[PDB]
Formats: sequence, C-alpha cells, structure tokens
Amino acid sequence: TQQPIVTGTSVISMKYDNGVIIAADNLGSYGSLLRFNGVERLIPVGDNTVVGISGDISDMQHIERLLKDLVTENAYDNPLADAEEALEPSYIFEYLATVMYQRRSKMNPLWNAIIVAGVQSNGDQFLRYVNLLGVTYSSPTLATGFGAHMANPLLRKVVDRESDIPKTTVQVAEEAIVNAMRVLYYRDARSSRNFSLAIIDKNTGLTFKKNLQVENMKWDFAKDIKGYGTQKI
Amino acid sequence: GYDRALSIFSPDGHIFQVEYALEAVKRGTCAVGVKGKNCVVLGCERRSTLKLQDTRITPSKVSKIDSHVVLSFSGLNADSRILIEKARVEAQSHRLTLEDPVTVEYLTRYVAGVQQRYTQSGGVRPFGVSTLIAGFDPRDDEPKLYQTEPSGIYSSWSAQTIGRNSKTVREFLEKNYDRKEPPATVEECVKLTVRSLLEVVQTGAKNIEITVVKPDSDIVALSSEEINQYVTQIEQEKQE
Amino acid sequence: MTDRYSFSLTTFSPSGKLGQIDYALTAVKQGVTSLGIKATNGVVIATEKKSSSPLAMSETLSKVSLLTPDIGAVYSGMGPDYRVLVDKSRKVAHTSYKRIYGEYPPTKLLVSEVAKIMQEATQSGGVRPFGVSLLIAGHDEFNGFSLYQVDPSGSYFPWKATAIGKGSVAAKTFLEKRWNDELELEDAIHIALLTLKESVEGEFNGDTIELAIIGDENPDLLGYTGIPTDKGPRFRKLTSQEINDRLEAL
Amino acid sequence: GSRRYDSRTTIFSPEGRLYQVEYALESISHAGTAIGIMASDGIVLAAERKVTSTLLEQDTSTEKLYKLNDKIAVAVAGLTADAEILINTARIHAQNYLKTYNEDIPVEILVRRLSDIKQGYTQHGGLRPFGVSFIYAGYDDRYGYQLYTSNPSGNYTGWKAISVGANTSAAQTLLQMDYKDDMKVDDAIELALKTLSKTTDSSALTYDRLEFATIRKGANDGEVYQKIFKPQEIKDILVKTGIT
Amino acid sequence: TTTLAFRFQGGIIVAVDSRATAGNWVASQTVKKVIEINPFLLGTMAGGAADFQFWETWLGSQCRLHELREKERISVAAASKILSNLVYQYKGAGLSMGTMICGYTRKEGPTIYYVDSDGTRLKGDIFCVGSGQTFAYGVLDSNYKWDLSVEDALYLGKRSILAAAHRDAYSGGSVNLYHVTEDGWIYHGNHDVGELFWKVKEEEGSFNNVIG
Amino acid sequence: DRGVSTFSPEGRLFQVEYSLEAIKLGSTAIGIATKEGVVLGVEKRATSPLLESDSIEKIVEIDRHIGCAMSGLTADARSMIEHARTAAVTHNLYYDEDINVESLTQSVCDLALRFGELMSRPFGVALLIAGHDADDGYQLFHAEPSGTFYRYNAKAIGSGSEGAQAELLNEWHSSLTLKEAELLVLKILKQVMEEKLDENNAQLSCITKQDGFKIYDNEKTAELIKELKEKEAAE
Amino acid sequence: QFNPYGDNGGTILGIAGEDFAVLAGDTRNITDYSINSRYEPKVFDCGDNIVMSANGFAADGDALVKRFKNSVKWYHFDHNDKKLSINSAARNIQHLLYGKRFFPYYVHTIIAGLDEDGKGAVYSFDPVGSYEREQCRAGGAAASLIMPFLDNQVNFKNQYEPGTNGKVKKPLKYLSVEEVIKLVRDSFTSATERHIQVGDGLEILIVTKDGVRKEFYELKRD
Amino acid sequence: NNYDGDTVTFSPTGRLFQVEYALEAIKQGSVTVGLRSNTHAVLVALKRNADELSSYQKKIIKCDEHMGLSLAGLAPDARVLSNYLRQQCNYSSLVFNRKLAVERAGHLLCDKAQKNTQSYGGRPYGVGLLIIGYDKSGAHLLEFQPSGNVTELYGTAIGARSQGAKTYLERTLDTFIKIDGNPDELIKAGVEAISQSLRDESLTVDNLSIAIVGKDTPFTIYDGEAVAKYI
Ligand SMILES: *C(=O)[C@]1([C@@H](O)C(C)C)NC(=O)[C@H](C)[C@@H]1O
Ligand SMILES: [Mg+2]
Repeated sequence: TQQPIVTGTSVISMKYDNGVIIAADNLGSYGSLLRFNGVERLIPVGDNTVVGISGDISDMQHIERLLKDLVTENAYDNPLADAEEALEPSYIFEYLATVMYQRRSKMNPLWNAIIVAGVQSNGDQFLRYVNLLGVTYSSPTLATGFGAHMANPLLRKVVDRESDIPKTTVQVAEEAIVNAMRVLYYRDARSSRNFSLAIIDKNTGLTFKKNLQVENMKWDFAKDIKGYGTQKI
Repeated sequence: GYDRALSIFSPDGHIFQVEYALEAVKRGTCAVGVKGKNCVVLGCERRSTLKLQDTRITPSKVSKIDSHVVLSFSGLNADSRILIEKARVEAQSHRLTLEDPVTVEYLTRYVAGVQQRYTQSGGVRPFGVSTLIAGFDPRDDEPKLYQTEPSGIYSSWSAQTIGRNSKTVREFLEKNYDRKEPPATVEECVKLTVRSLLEVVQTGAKNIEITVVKPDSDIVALSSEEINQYVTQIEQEKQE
Repeated sequence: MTDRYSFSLTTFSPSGKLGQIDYALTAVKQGVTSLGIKATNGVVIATEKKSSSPLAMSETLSKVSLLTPDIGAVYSGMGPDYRVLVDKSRKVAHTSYKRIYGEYPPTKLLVSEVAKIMQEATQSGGVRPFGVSLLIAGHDEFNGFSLYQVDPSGSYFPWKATAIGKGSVAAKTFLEKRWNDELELEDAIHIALLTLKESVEGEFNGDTIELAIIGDENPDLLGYTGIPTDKGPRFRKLTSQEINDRLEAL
Repeated sequence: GSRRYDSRTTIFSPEGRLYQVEYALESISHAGTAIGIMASDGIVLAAERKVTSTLLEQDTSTEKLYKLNDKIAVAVAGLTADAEILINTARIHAQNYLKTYNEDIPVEILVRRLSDIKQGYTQHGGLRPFGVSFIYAGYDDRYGYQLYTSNPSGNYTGWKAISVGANTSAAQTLLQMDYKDDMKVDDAIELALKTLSKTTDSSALTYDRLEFATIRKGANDGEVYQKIFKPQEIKDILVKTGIT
Repeated sequence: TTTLAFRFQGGIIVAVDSRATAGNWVASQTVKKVIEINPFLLGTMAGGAADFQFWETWLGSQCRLHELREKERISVAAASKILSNLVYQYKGAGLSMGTMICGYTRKEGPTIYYVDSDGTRLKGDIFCVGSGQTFAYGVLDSNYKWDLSVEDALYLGKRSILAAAHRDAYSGGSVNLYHVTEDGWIYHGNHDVGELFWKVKEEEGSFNNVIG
Repeated sequence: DRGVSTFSPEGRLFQVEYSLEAIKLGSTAIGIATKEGVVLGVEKRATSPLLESDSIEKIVEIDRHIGCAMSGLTADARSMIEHARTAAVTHNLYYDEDINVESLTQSVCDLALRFGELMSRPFGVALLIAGHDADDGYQLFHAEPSGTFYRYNAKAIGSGSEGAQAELLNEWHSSLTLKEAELLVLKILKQVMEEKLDENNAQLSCITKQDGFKIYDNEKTAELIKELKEKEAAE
Repeated sequence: QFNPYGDNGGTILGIAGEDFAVLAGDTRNITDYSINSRYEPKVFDCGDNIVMSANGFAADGDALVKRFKNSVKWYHFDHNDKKLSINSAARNIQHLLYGKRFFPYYVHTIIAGLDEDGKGAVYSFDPVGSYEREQCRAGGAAASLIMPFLDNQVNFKNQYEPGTNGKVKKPLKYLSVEEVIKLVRDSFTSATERHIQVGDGLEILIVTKDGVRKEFYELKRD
Repeated sequence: NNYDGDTVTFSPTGRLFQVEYALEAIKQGSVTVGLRSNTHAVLVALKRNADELSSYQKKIIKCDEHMGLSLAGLAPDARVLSNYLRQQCNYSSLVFNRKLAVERAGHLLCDKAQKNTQSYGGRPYGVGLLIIGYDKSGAHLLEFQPSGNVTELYGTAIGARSQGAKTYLERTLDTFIKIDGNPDELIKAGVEAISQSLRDESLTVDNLSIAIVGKDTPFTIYDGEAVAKYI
C-alpha cells in the first residue's frame, strides 16, 4: 500500500473504421503543483501497439521498463520476431493485466490506469482498459480519470455502438479526440495544453504525434462577466 | 543435511542393510511371547556375563508403552529406546485426539511404520531391533501378541520368540503350543514361557525375566523368587 | 553446488586411531619450535621467526598474538590455520563472554572455547582438523598466572613449562632440569632464551626471535587515564632491542 | 561427486555390528582406567591420568573427573575434548529440568538423555561417534546412590562397581572378587585405589598420576556433598591406605 | 437460523429451519442446514454457511479415511474432536461455526457434541443453536422426556422449529427432520412453515393470538 | 560406490531392475478381470505355524470401488496404500464423485521414481490394482516400481508369476463369469504354491459395481476350494 | 489507505428448466456513476456444456472464471478427457472460492447446465464458497428486484386457484424455454427501469443437450 | 568404464556415458513416426503390449489444443516432460493470451533436460519425444533427445528399427510435404512409413495409434476402431 506522488491525468481513446486513436497530455503533477511539463505518457511497443498510462509516474516508468524488457525477451531465439511471432496488442495487454491484478492481490498495486490501443495481425482493432485493481473492460471509446466523465460523452456521440465504427473515418475520429482534449484543458485542474496523440492504422501503420497544443479556445466571453451577482462595474 | 542412501537394493534383489539389521537381532538376548486364554506373558533373557550389576536401576527389558500395552525386544539396546519413546508419545497422542487408548494392532502398525521409514530414508540406517508388542485392546478381553522387525513387516502370533537361539525355542513352542487349547490360566502360560527359555538360558537364576499382562491394564513383573519356584517345579518333573 | 560433504572426514580406524588427528600432530611435529614457561610473577611464551625469504619482512608475520589484554598465544605447525584460530579466538572472547559478563574471560575458559572450535573440526562434516598446537599463556584475578597447551584433537592441558614442534623432546628435557617453583619472570625469560637457542640453527637475535610475556599491568599501554580500576594490559610483546639486551647476559 | 569420499560411519557390518562404535571402543580401551564403586553411605570415583609429566600443573588440571551438578558427577574414559562437548550438554539438561520442574534432575533421566545423543550419532547424520565412555556417579531421592556407564553405542547400564578404559577385564575381576553389598565408603576408597595399583601400566601408583572424588551423605544432616580431591588430599589417602 | 438436536430413547432427533438472510434480505428459503457427513453421522449449520459446508464435508473425508485405516466405524467423540481441533487451529482468523455433530454407535450409544468456532466442544443431551435458539429451547424444555416415542419426538423437534420460525425474523422457510438410529440416519421430509403453521394452529389449538 | 539413480549400459535403472528381483521373491498374487467383476487372490505364505494367518493382510481396500493386492517387500506398500486412499478420498472431496481406476493407479505410480540423493530407494513391491468406474467399467492394473502401469485382462505377480501367466494365457476368455474367475484364481494359486492350498494360507477378494470391494471370508473361500476339487475330479 | 475491492455493478439470472437451463446477464459495466462499457460479456461458456458467471467485482470475477476454465482443462488431462459433470464443477468451484476464505473473491457466482440425468441445473455460490443447487436464482445489483418476481411467476408463490379461496395452490406446471426467456426479458426490463446500474444490453446463454446457444437483446441505455 | 558412474563425469575422449546410456533406452523403446505437410502434422506410433492379456502402452500425449507429442523410452519421464510442456503452454495462454510456439516449446524441453546432465545426484531423462504442432507459422515437427538436442524436421522416426521408416520418409520427402488439405492421405503416408520398421508383427486395430493437428484441426488422438480405416 502506498500513495501516488507524481501523477499523470486523463488518457483518452477511440476506435475508427481502420484502426484506433489514443491521446494523453504531457504533464506530471505533484499534487496541486504542475511540476513536470515534458512527460511522455504514450509508450509505443513495436509498430502495432501504443500503451497509454495515467496515475503514478514512478510506477509508469517501471511499466515502461517492463514493456521495453518484453520486446527484448520476445526477440530471444525467435527468427520470426519481426513477422508472425511479433508482439500483438492482445499479448501486451494480457501481460499487463496479469501484473496489475497480481500486484493488487499482494496489497502493493501499480497505482495506474492503463489503456492498450493497437491493431492485431488480422487487422482487427484492439482497445482495452486495465487499472490498479486489475479491473478490465473494452469499449468503442475508453478514457481514464476525468476523461471518463467528459471525453467519453463526446466520443460516444461519434461512435455510440459497434455498428458506428465502420462509418467513422480517421479524420472524424481525430477531430473528436482533439476537441475532447480541449474540453479537458478547460475543465481539468490537473491538465496541460501540451499533449501527444497516436494513431494505429491497419493500412498506414503507427503515426506518433508529439508536441501538439490545444488551440481554437473560446475565452472572449469572459470580459462581459462581472462580479458574482449584483455587481455591475 | 546427510542424504546418503544407505539402504539400497543389490543385484539379487536384497537390501543388505535391512538384512544386517536382522543379524544384530540374532545377536541380541532372547525374548519370548506367549498368549494364553485370558493373558499374555513376555519372557526375556538376561545374559549372566554381566555380574556386579545393579538390577534396581538397570534398564528393564520389558517396557510399558501405555498402562495396557507392553513392548519387549531383541537387538541393539540403544535403538530400542528410540522406538519405545516414539511409541509412548503416539499412545498419548492417540488418547488426546481419538479419546480412546491405542489398540495393540494400531500401536504395532505405528512402530512397524517407523521401522519401515528408516529402510528407505536418506542418511539413516535401519533399526537393529525386532519387537514383541503385547496387551489388551480397550474394553476387550481377547489377548493380543504382535511381532515387528527391521524391514517393517509385522504380524500376529499365538506364540513367538526372537533373538539368539530363537530357532531352538521356536522349535519348542511349535510342538508344545496347542491352538485349539492354549494355556488356560496365568500359571500354565508363565510355566510354558519359562520352560521355553530353559531350553536356551543356561542357569534359571537371575537370567530369566517374566512379565504378565492381563485385561483392563493389569500388568505385573514377577520377582526372582517367584520365577525360581517355576524353575524348581519344571526340573523336578523333568527328573522322571 | 552446495556443500555436499555433510559426512565426517575424520573416522576411527580398526585399531582405534583417529587418522586425521594423528596426521595433524605429525604436521605440528614438522613445525618450528615454540615454548612456554611459567614464573611466580609472570609467564613467558617464545618461538623462532623462521623467515621464508630474506626479502620478506618478518615483523609483519606475527607468530605471537594477543587474544585479550591479559592473554597471549603462540603456535607450532601450519601458520594459516593458526591465523584463523586467533581471529575466532578473539571474537569468541567477546561474543560468548565479554558481551555477557562485561569483562574478559579467564585463561582456562578462553582455552576451553578454542579447544571446542578445534574439536568440532575433528567431527563436523566436510572438514579436516586444524594442523596446529597452541600454547596459550594468560592471567586473571582469581586463577592467577597460567599456561595451557591445545592440540588438534581439542584436548588441552595446563603446564608449568613446555615446548612443542620440531625440537620439543629435547627442549622439554632442558626445561625439566632448569624449572622450579621459585622462579621470577626475568629468570624464566633467561631460561626461555637458553632453551630456544638449542633448536635454532642460524641467526639468534631479537630480529629472528619472537617473545612475549604475561606479567605486571602496563598503564603506559592502556591508552587513557582517569579510571583507577583500569590499570592496563598484562600482555606485552618484547621488542627486538629488549631481547638483545638479555642475550648479552646469556 | 562427494559420495566417493564418504566413510559411511552409520552402517552395519555383515555380522550386524556398527563398525565405528566397535573402533571407538578400541580407542577407549587405551585410555586411562576409571573406576566407580557404589557403597551404602556413598560413591567413590577413582581415575588414572595417562603418562603425566613432572612439569604438568596438577592442582589446576582436570582430564578425568567432571561435575555435572551438585548431586551428579562423571568419570571420563576416551577423548577429553569429545567428553567436554557432551558434559556441557548434560549440564544444560540438568538446568533445563531444574527450571521446568523446580526439582533436581533424577540421575537416570540425565544418563538416558546423554546416551540418546550418543545413539543418534550411530544411526543418522553420517558423522563419527563420540569416542567417550562415562561412569556416572550420582544421587537422588528416588533410587539413592547410583552408578551408571554409557559408551559410544548409546547403550547404558547400572552398576554396583564398574571400570572403564584400560585393563577393564583385569579390573572388573578384582572388583568382583573383593566387593560386598554391605560395604562402606572408606572401604570402597581402599578397594578403588588397590584395584588401580594392580591394573596400572605404570611402575608405581602415585598422587600426581591420579584423580579422585567421593559423593557422600557425610554432609551436615540430610544432604549430599561432592568432594573432588586435591593433590595433597590424594597423597594423604595413598599413605593412609598403605600404597606409598 | 434455528437448529436443534436432542438425545432420547429412540436415538437422536435433528431438526433445522431453512432460511438464509443477508441483513434484512431473505437470500434463500430452501437452504440445507443438515450435512449428511456419512450414512451414520449428521451435522448442523449455524453461523457461517461456507465454513460449515466446507469443513464438515472435509470431516466426512477424514471419517472415511479413519474407517479405511482402522477397519472400524469412527466414534462420534473422535469425529467431533477432529472438527473441534481443526477450527481451534483457525481460532482468531474469523471462522463462524456452531454445530451439533450427531451420531449413534455401539460403544457410545446416541451421542451429540456441540462444536464451536471458539474451540468449544461439549457433549450433551439437548442443544439449540441459532438466532431463534431461545424459542426452540422453550418448547423443548417443557415437553422433553427420555421416554418419548419416535413419532412424538419427531413432532416435538418439528414444533420447536415452528415456534422459532414464527417469532425469529431470521428463521423460517421450511423444516427438515432427521432421525438418527444405530443403523444410520433416516430423513423425515421437508415441511413448509407456511403450510405447517396453519395445520398446527388448527389441530393443536395453539397460536390463538394469530388470526387464521 | 555408485549413484542410486544411475543408468546401466543397456539403458535401464540399476535400482529399478534390482527391485524387480525382490518382487520375484515375493508371494504370488493373481488378478482376473471379467464383465461381472474383477477377482483378486493372494498366497499368504506364513513363515511358521504359530503365526496367526488372518493377520497377514496382502489384500487391501483403497476405496469402495477400488481394491488392491501386493507382492514383494510388503512393508513398502503401506505408504503406497496410504497415498492411494488419500488420493481417492481427496478427489471425492474436490469433485463430489468416484475417482477413475486409471487416475488412481497413475497417482500411485507417480511416487515410484521419486528416489535419489525424496526417498532413498525405489519400492520393493508390485501392486495389482483392481476396480470399477462408469467410464471404462471393470479394470485391472499392474503397478510396478519403475512407474509404469499396464492394464490387464488377467495378471499374476510374485514367485510363480511366469508359470501362472502362461496358465492365464490359455484359460482367460472375454465371456468369463465371476464364479468361473474365482475358481480359476484358486486353481492357478494351488498350482504355483509350495504348501497345499486351503482357506488359511490363501485369500480371495472381488470388486463388483453393486456391492463394491469385498474380502472373502475363510468360510466362503473354503466352499470355493471344495467346489474346485470336485470339478477337477469330474474329468 | 488502499482498497483492493471495487463494485462493477451488473446483474445476472439463472433459471433451470425441465430439460434445459438458461444463464442471463446484462452487458453494462460501471464504477460509481460512470459507465465503463455498454457491452462487456459477463456470462461465459466454460466447456463441457457448462456456463458460468461471477458477478460483483469484475477483476475477481474474471480471475475466478479464468481459473475454473483452467480447472476444466486440467480435469481432461488428468482423467482421460472425462466430461466434468455440473455437480463436480460446483464442488470444484467451492474449493477455488474457499481457497481465498480470508481474502475472498468479491463475487456472487452462478453456474448452469444439465445434470447427469439430462435435467436442467443451476448452482449458486456465495463469495467464500457455500453453494447449493437451485431452480431459480438472480444475482448482483438488482437481485432484490428480480427474485420476488421469480418466486411469484416461476414457483407460483402466493398464487391459488380461483373459486377455492386459499385452499388449493396453483399447480407447479413446467415452463418451456420460450416461456422462461419471456420471464428473463421482463425481469431485466423491469430491473433496468428501477436500477441505475442495470441497462444497455441483455445476453442470454441457453444450455441444452444439443449444446450452448446465445441470444442478445437491447436494453435502455440511460 | 571408469567415467560412467554419474552424469557429472566426462570421459577422456569428451563423452558423457550416462547420457549415452539414456539414449540407449530410446532404441529399446517401440517405434514411432512423425511427419508433416504445410497444412497438417501427423504422429503415428506403434504401441507395445506386455503380453496377450495386457493392454497396449499409450505412446501419444496431448499438451494443448494445438500441440502434442509421441514418446519412446521411459514412459514416466515422458509424463514428467509432457506435464512440463502442458504448464508452459498454459502459462503462455493465461499470462500472454498467446498460444506457445512449437519452436519455443522445443527450446524449453532442451533447457530442462540439460540441467539434469550437468548436476550431481540427478540423472538424464530416459525418453525421446516427437512433438508436432500448428502455430502462427504453420505446421511443425520436432525431435527431442534427452541429451538436450532438439531438432525441427519435415519427418522422422525414433525407437527400435526406426531407421527403416526414416529412410522411407527421406525418399518420400517431396511427395508427402505436398499433401495439403488432405488429412487422410497424410496419415496414409505415415502408416506406410511406420510399416517399414515392422518385422514379424503387423498393424492391428489395438496396435496402431495415430494423432493429427492442422489448420482447422485441434490435436486429436485416434485409437481402436477409429484407425481401422487406415489398416
Ligand atoms: C444462520 O445461522 C444464518 C443463516 O443465514 C446461514 C445460512 C446458516 N447465519 C447467519 O449469519 C444469519 C444471521 C442466519 O441466522
Ligand atoms: Mg438503467
């Protein structure tokens, strides 16, 4: 049993017709202090999987090392390490899910919420969630922390059920994700303007986008707001 | 720890360490067990090479395992103490958990199990001891007499002997003991036990020990004078 | 791996001999001569510093060792075995005595602890006996001055005077003629030097001879003042110069 | 592997004997003779030190007779170092029993414990047995004065008079000849010394070659005293009995 | 929970209710509170349901091993002590158990042992365990005799559970009856309390307070 | 000396091959499987007339549906039986059902090769394990100290094994009744035994679906011996 | 302080027919007032004509189902591909649950299938392993809403025959698979209306001698 | 000679005799054949009986839905190694939701057998195994020796008189490799191959044992009247 110290906030994600999108801001908070502004919380594994992590950063860095070590180990005595016997999103997730549940069962959890996004060998979209309790679930849209409360509602308007996935293009999906990140910046007190976004497509592969910023923000209406009720000036 | 396999098979299918443990029993002083109709008697030889002994304190050959069961033996004296101790502990453990004293068969099975364990455990040699376990089951008046040996096999006997010159006294018992009509009284059973030892013992002075066990935890050891009277009566009848 | 030698390497032979102990005593016999003499007001222990090479600094190799402030030791036989025994002897004097009673052990009990370690190497699994015989000299309040010998078997005997190693048979005879119960410490040192000269072939001086005494308390060697009851160590190793001074009156 | 070098100390011979026990007994037969004699009013322990020297410090020396508690003592025959290991174990058992039951340990219970330890070394562990034979002289309020002996096999027996070590055959014959049941301590003292004087391999029996002890009720009123004899006291009893 | 068991001339009567509650919620009305350890031994359920099911099924395994090894039926004393010694090892851990180990052997006759998760083991003639035990005790104590018939004894046990089922909120559902003889136990049926209450009320004239 | 788990140049484990020689010295045990049941029979072989023969327990119950007969160093079999009984009962506890005869045999045979430098040597005893389950019906197995077990329609182990097996070769057929099997065990036991066969120095037992495992009384066996004598004298 | 348990909501329902058995469960997965997934399968085919669901804390529920599926696999290896009977599966699950008696799987488990006589069977477990064969059992969040309805409409409790006035009970006539599915659907529709953790979708697994069949139905998503 | 007392001892020519004696136990064992195409992999095993009353010793063991082996030598050792494979296959499924690769299964068997050849006290395994399987890279056939050596092959045979079947497969190499989408014809080739190792005795209904795994075919064993088709 511990308490989380340096923390990362929402990770958001969704499926589209040919793959999956995942995003997370670049902030490492220290309570109310916005301590570290250059933290990458999307960690790619191979060319077909991206693991997005929120919660305790020290535990994230541990998980990051486990995944790095997993790729090394898979290559050992494996001529098809970059082909048929490469690491799948489903393999990477199940490994993490095992670790998370084992650690909670020893009363010493990895204080995180994790979303594994990727594309399988047969082109199928993979998107599944796991957290410090070892709880797992899948859905067309997935989000951690504040994202669950604010992002999912917006992303579910695009893909409300399974049958909406083939109807959703990568442009529409990315637009919804970027808009969600803006909303989280308006309303999450432990968020930052800078973020990273990753697209895993079955045709065009892994596209990792760094140093993105929230833009097209509405603040002008603030000038008209005065006082807290009766005040006119 | 010391893990060496001392008891092992040989090409002809024998475990020599178990067989050499029997040779230690052959060297040991003679012990005999005879069960009557309502009693069991345990006879034991005391070699008279050792005089100037203190018979008060010297370890007696027959040992009480519980108030209703006794154990005599032939072979290594030091080894017998370990079996007796384990048996005594198991007897109290059985009373504690089952709320009933051990049967003679159960106690025998336990001791035989310990002996067997030492024939296929690493770093240990077999017990150089064969035992005669006798007594009466709780609330039962049927006499019980069992034998064990280093290998771990055990069985029930109408009458049996173990130790040095046991071949001779077994020869005697085989012709003198009738199954259809065993020694009806305590006297008859003790007499037959002393007679069988007199085939081997040498002198009937302090060389013979007798212990009579009866139902309902009634165990008593005979004194020198009491035994000497049996020795006198046997030889006087023989002079004819 | 694992130490799979869990069985005794010292066993009784048909004749009743414990071979490895006998052979250990044979190794002690080959060793350099060392001796001990007890006086009325002290004890002396001495041995030859057999230098393996003239390039070697024989001062660094200490054959005579302090075990406690009032107890010293010397040996004959295998030096490395002696060195580790001194380390164990020093530690056991603390762990099994000083940390319990708040004072250093008496000579006989420390000897007893050393003997125990040597006995165990004679019976425990996967080990040979120590190839040394020790002469332990010491003093304590209630027993006074004392001198003990300790063999590879673990057996120990108290001596008025004795010798071990190369020329022990001749040396013991020499000590029998000279020893009496009215000897002062200086007289015992004088006799020790005479006795040791017989077994030495080459050079005989303060640089080739190692000699220490258990005598009066040395407040100058204590290292601090202010506590009346702490009067300093009775063990003192004689210097090269101090030995040579007594060799002139020899 | 290591099997190659294993002597196998805990095995039977084809004849059914324990090799190492038999060879340990052979070792003990060369040790200094120790004699115990039990009387109605006490017990005597006499023992011969092996070929001593004139430079041996006798008054502070102890190789034969050891004290286990206030009521029980032992005479040693064999490896002195091996005996001291067992002696310290026995001293602890006596104190454990005293702590538990708040009563001094009965002699036989102490003897059985030590004998069981010796037995263990012959049946398991792969180690050599202790090359030691004890004579236990002790007293308790159940059996009174008691003499026992134990040997490396772990077997122990009770005695009125007994010898261990060298020349036991000759010694046991001499004791069997002159011993009587109504004997007293002062007489037993004389018998013990006379027996050693005849069986000794030395030219003459002197005070410096002996250790002596008595367990007497000869203490002020109902209690028991152990007396380990001093060199001068052994010299006096040698003159008194008329040996020197 | 209401469970009882009492010794009498014709052996032992065991009677239990059938209700299981989690707070105010009635989880089940058809619970089996008598374990059939083997054809000659019975055990009752009070407190923890899993603890009872698990460990008394386990007890049946130990009793089977006993008679395989000893070639003889296990005594009620020995069987009860196996269970009491087991729960005693777990004392403090939070096991919840209150059971009557009931049996009929040659050497003992009809025997009942109350066994507890506190390690208590008591031999006795009458036992009642559960939230409705006091109600059952009232009917038992006033009507019990050693010389009851098997028919009357069975009814007394049935009626005593009914008494508790009525008053105790955490007892009810149905009544299970057993009769233990030397040749083994005999099941005497499941009796719905709903139907039994009205049947008893009319035939016995009892429960005049209640309108029917 | 040499390792306990050593291979011979022929590719066999010395200790296992030597334990088989000990089993050859053991008393004869015979098993015959039929569609009406499996029969188990043994030679008691008392070393002296004073030995009460009824205390010789070479046929043993494992569960109600599984029996067992032994041959060789019979003391070694006690821990094997203990494990078998525990395995049978434990499986019933975990799965609320009888345990398959094969599965029970496999559990016993897993102990066999757990020896080295675990126990110090292999078992010096062979077992005939007979039983019934719903899946494979009536079964007879032969469990060796090598860890190998064969299923048999009929099998003999012990000193008179090769002679008895040759006799079982001719006599066994798939339509044998239980009564026919009982007499056949007695016939072959009598043939290979040193002493004359009677109800005191030989024992019978069987396992049926209805009644389970049963050791035969000396009175019951005596009648089957008398029935055997008459039918042999009949031609 | 770290709390190793959580509540994922959901509701499950098992009903045993004459020669069939159904095990139903909603597909909604939640924490607190948020929806994690609108379709997260909760009832599983475990092989050997057995269906299983472990409702409550989903991590423990997934762990248990995973371990039982594993137990079925090893039962085949160890016992010559023998079919694991529903009663044997039930006992096995007790030992899995009681194995963690002092750190329990925080789930209410239900399995369903056919017994060895071919009749419909449902078994119901508590978190620490106490189990029992039942004809009818709802489990989870809306269990208190559903069970009374099933007592009334399956077992005809408190229902009597007109004209007799409380004297003659309504006879316990057997329900067909079509009739049971109607009661399951109405149970979940009603539960969805009045319980916030129930909704999104209903998934039913039907077990017969022919095998395991699946049926899915929409539920209100508010 | 002097260097065969235990597995820890090299001979003067650099040989491990205890391993070679364990290898000899395989040659004494009954013949078994393994072969594969691009779609399917087949095991054919000649089972051995003690006598006419006895059953025929089972030779084939299933390890997973997609993998299994046939044995030749000490059957208890095959049980130990097959049990280990079952666990490793099962660990891969539970932890990684991943079917264990046949090549990786061979690597694990090699390393387990190796530890028994370098340490004092233990002994080498006395059995040879033929592992077949269908994974993400198609059909596979492995040959395991208790020295530790594992070899991936198109076809092979181990046991007594195995050289005859091994030569046949070496001739038929080009034919049977092409048998794709036809399980019956691939088994026929396996049955014809094992027939080259027979003397005196012939393939009967309770003598023959066949197993197959493929693209849309779980590892299934055929015994009894199920193999009468191929006799
Ligand atoms: C009875 O003891 C009881 C029953 O629910 C179980 C099924 C035995 N246990 C309880 O904890 C509650 C309070 C019931 O009385
Ligand atoms: Mg709702």
